[PDB]
Amino acid sequence: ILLKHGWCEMLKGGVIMDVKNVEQAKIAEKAGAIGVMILENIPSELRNTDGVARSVDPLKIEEIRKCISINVLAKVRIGHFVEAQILEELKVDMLDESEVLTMADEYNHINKHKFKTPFVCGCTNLGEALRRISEGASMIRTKGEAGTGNIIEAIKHIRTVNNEIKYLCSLDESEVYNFAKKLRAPIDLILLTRKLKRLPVVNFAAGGIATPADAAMCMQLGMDGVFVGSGIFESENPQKMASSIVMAVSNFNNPKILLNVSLGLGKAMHGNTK
Amino acid sequence: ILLKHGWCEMLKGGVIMDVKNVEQAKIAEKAGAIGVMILENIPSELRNTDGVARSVDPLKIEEIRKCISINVLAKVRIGHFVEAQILEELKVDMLDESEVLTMADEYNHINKHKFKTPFVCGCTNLGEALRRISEGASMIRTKGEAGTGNIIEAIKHIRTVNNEIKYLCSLDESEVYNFAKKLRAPIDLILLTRKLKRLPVVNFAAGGIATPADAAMCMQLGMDGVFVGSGIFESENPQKMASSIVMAVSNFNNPKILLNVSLGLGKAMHGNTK
Amino acid sequence: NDSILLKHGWCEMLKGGVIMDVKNVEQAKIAEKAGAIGVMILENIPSELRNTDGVARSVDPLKIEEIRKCISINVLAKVRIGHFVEAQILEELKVDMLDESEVLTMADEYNHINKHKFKTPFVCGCTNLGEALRRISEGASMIRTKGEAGTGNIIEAIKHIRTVNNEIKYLCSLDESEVYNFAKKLRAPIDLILLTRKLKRLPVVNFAAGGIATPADAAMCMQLGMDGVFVGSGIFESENPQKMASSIVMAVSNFNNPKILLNVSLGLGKAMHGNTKV
Amino acid sequence: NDSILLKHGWCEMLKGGVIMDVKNVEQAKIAEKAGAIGVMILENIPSELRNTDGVARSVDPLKIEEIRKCISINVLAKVRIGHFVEAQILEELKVDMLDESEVLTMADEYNHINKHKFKTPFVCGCTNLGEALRRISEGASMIRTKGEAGTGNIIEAIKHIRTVNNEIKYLCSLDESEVYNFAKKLRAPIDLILLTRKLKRLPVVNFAAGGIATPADAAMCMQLGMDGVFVGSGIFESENPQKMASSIVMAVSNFNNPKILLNVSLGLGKAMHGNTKV
Amino acid sequence: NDSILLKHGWCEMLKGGVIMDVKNVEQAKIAEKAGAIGVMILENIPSELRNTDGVARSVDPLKIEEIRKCISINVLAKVRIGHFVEAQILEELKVDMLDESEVLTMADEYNHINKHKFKTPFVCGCTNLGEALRRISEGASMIRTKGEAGTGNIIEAIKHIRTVNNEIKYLCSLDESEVYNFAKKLRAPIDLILLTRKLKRLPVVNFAAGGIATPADAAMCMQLGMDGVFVGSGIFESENPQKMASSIVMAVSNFNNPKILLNVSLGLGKAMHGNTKV
Ligand SMILES: *C[C@@H](O)[C@@H](O)[C@@H](O)COP(=O)(O)O
Ligand SMILES: *C[C@@H](O)[C@@H](O)[C@@H](O)COP(=O)(O)O
Ligand SMILES: *C[C@@H](O)[C@@H](O)[C@@H](O)COP(=O)(O)O
Ligand SMILES: *C[C@H](O)[C@@H](O)[C@@H](O)COP(=O)(O)O
Ligand SMILES: *C[C@H](O)[C@@H](O)[C@@H](O)COP(=O)(O)O
Repeated sequence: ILLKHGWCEMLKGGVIMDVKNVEQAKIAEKAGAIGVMILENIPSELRNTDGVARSVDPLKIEEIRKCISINVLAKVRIGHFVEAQILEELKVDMLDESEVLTMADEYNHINKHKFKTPFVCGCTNLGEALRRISEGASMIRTKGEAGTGNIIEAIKHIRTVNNEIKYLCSLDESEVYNFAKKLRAPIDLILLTRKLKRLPVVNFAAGGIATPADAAMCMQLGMDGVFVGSGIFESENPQKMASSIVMAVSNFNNPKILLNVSLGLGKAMHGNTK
Repeated sequence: ILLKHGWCEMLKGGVIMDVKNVEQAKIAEKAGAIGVMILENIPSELRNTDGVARSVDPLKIEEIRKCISINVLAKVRIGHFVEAQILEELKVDMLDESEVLTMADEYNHINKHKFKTPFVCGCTNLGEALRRISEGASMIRTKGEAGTGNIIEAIKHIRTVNNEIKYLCSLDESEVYNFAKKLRAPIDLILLTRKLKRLPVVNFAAGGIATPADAAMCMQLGMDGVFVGSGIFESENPQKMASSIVMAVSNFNNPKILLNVSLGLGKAMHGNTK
Repeated sequence: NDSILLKHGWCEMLKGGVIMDVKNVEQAKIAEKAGAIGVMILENIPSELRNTDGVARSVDPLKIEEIRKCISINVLAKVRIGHFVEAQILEELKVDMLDESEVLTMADEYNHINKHKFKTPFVCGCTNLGEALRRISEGASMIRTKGEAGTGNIIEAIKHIRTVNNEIKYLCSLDESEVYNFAKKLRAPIDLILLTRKLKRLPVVNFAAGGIATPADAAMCMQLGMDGVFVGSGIFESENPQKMASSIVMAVSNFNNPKILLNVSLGLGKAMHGNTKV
Repeated sequence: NDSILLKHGWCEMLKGGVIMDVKNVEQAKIAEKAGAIGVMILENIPSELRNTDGVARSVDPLKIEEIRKCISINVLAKVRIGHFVEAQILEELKVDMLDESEVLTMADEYNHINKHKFKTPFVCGCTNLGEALRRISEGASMIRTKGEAGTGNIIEAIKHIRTVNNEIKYLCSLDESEVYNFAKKLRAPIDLILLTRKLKRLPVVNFAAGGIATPADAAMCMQLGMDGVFVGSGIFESENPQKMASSIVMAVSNFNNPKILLNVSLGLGKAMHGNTKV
Repeated sequence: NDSILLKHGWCEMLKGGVIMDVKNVEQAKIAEKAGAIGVMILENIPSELRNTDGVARSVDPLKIEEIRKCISINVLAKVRIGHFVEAQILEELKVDMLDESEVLTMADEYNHINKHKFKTPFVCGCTNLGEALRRISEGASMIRTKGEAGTGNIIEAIKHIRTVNNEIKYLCSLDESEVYNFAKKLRAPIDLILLTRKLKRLPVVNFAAGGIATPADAAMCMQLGMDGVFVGSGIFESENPQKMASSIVMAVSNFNNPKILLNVSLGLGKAMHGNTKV
């Protein structure tokens, strides 16, 4: 039912961070992250490599879980219901069926209704978000452009979803059906979304967040929170970058604080344009 | 709710006939039609004309209704909710939001949930049928190729819907979501359709039915009934054509009867290939 | 500003009304007898102008003289797009309103009339919000849809109604920072975009126009939130012009009443045949 | 198997024969008087169906009744491709054979009739070996060429004859391992391909059909190894139908005899004008 | 028929099993120690063959001799597509099964091996139902998916599994009359299509093959209804081949048990890096 949602609700105002190990995960707990996202590799280092990126060894997760007390999350390949089965069995707080890993099924996503473990999925537009939720995702995030340290695609996606909801809310009761068709989304979720003027699940920004300014910007555009990986551990000073981002996120409307935690941060991740 | 469906159920095994007047409508009652479909013009005569085809003068309907006792049905232009409002007010047994009339709205169909009067809509494939029902249609029909007297498009549509339901029923629980997207149909009706191995409403053949053999063929392919217009009143002998088609439809698996009522029928409508 | 407010004051009184195209006195009295709030005087009705390749210009002023003294409702006329001199003449003839219309043959392909230089209010057509706002920016006091004039087919008018109406609602939802690129996209003047946003509607009276053949068509345009209707071809190319005219007016006045709408469609006669082009 | 063998037994008796299209009793007796082994009953002959855009369906059964009691030779009829119900009716009327024909307007664009569900034997058309074998796979008991029906032009029938006949000889030459990819290429059922290979011919009677206008045309089809001929338009649109009909039959019976072939072409009259399309 | 039934009897015993590619004795014992039901003997594993432009042929028979006397499980080998002579040699060497494989360099681009001429059973690859049925029609006793061999990426195998599995279910739903055009569309032999339809599955054992890098991948293929798995590159290019091999087998034997599946993935080591091509 919706204890899944209930669980996700506690994430509002939070930062989840990608970690490949214990020190990284400890740094994250010390920063005030509400959760870590455990990966073999963090997206920036997965970008010049043509290997098959799979969900992480479950031993790696246990090692890390016992050394921190915040929520523990992991990635699964799109469509790989067995990697999910294994991790659900292991008990994780949340699964991210993620495009950063190598797709396991080119046409079907995981039937997320078959799990007690809640799922987060990626999205770049309203129809896609609503399709992920129809399959049972409990939470959404933008895809951005993982590991590039460039906020632009994240911003595009945040606004695309927002503007489509606005167009949706501008439509009269009869116009919503043809819209549903165009979006290729289920009418029932389209109508609920219209009812709320937002997505019916929690909705985080993700991909390319490199500075506290980026994190706060996503928040000011109405996101419920943020995922950050590359931006922390590719930066000059990861603990301090991690800490500032969480502060930015907790105080996104406070320029005094945004200034303060932005001072003296060191070099952000170089990132990659193109 | 579903007294709408309930009403439609009584149509199973029936023939509805297009009439532009009283004699034609009387001929239809005498043939054993369960209903007439009242039009300014019948589709064959609407095909070499470039006029705007609208729903019929409501006086014409009253004139005809009082002179017969079978069900009375009329056409409305696609998207013309006011022509519907007027006819719902007049009390008709059923509305056909029909492609044979001149579309009034190029993007939106009538919000059929706003009416007590039940609606029939056209279709050529499963997704389209399910979109019409999502908008509140209580009954579906194929579009065929109205007024051409050629059964081929009707047959295509009957089988397209059937084969898509079969593909739908061949899919596992996770595969149904991507299918829904491809069909651009609402998941909830897709799942109900899958649950039944047929459309969730009554489903008639329509367009191009010219002989008892055609009518029975549609029936043998699993339709619940038939609409015929041009095939009757463009034929050499309309009363006898009307009578035979109803017999064919009531006895579609009976070759002895199909033969009998096909004998001596006169020339069917010339029709139009191309 | 005061001349703009003055013209807007005037146009408000058209709200809820029907304006009928006419060629002659005979037709204008049919219109007044029907309850039209005004007539729009034409050399030819749009259904006739589709059937010729002639140049279509504003009416001889004599015909506005002749008609106007036989009726007491508002008198309007069409001028060709960009033809500021045709307007100067009718401004001098004193007429209640001008329609710079795409139904006549354009006179200037790049410039509409600078409508600010006239005390007579203008109505212009639009198919979307930016176009409307551009027309209003040039001084139009009123807007109508274009639809497909003279075809008796409602489909384009309905598209145009919905497009503007959705664009207006969407614009109102945008954050104030997003309104600049949207203005660019619509190629509309920001300040008229900010005004629509503050009003939550078009800043002028806005009528449905094009292809209205029945009371159902008129009432539909009203149910989609229009303030009124223009009807040309659908009256005088129908079987019974008088009764078609009167029932359109009742439909516009009573657009949310099925009973009346039914009542006035009964035995109405054959509507304009129309043209659903080949 | 036994029903298949039973139908094949029946079709053999057509070998060496001519089957003539007819519309009426008058024509059917001309056919019987000519020595045709059967008539094929039609609402319209193919030359007439090229000159209309009408939907072309199987004949009223009454007309099969009327004709059949005036003649003693075989009675056949056409059903539309995929129209299994038209077939059910004629199966019930009892007729000697059905032709699921491309000359009538297709009823189903993806599926032919499941011919196995009928005791009446079917003939179908083909333009190549795979098509034939597919038709036989669906239960056809007999095959004919399509040619160009009703044009009076022999050129397509000859292509179709040669294509199948060469494909059959080539198939027989292939090594057994090569027969699988060839089956794929022809999109034919392997087992009917292995059967043709073991028989060194089509597994069914195979007639020439389409555009046969003279005894020379019929005899040519026979010299290319066909078992028989269908002729529609070439008889009753010729100058002297009776004499054209009788001389075709003699030509088919005597297809390797120049003297007779000469003899029956003499003073035959003007053959169908035909249509060598623009 | 009896030789076919005899071969099918044999292939059944592979059900539930894992077959592992090997190059040498050392690897084959790792496979036997892991519980593989057989090894597939190769000059090079597929991950190595992607990294060269060499011609890839069946293994030197000496290497089948050497390996076979050091293990007691089934011994299989690859022959090049269409290379019936390579098969004749291995048939003469007596090996438990042959794989006519697309991983080796094709020997004939138009013809696969006529597998009926061998007592040794063959396995072939497929990416859809028609292909499978064609392979079985040529005498394959067993089928596997192709997937993307040597890439360690499961995505193509999963597509291939689903396609065949859906096509099989759909075929079973079709009415008997629709089965002919579907056979044409798949370019498959009708009689093997009718057989799949009567069995409601492929008429042969059917394994998953290509890109299986983890126990999760193997178990997924089994949950999608496959009867078994082949694994090449994913074992011996992983960190700990022995433990990866044993845990794959347990996953295949216990594919519906999360607890075990978890248990055998724990601390497994780094799986083959793989290649998600540029
Ligand atoms: C300008 C005026 O004639 C409008 O009515 C025009 O756009 C549509 O008129 P009609 O009713 O003749 O289509
Ligand atoms: C079906 C039958 O009419 C055949 O003869 C046809 O394919 C050719 O007939 P025609 O001799 O009229 O060309
Ligand atoms: C032929 C055999 O090597 C199959 O495994 C091949 O198609 C896939 O192997 P891999 O596991 O190396 O991808
Ligand atoms: C998938 C992961 O949770 C998410 O962080 C990525 O999409 C973006 O991470 P960055 O490395 O871009 O911060
Ligand atoms: C719309 C109407 O109900 C339906 O009859 C048409 O689509 C087909 O009628 P025919 O004239 O083809 O019989």
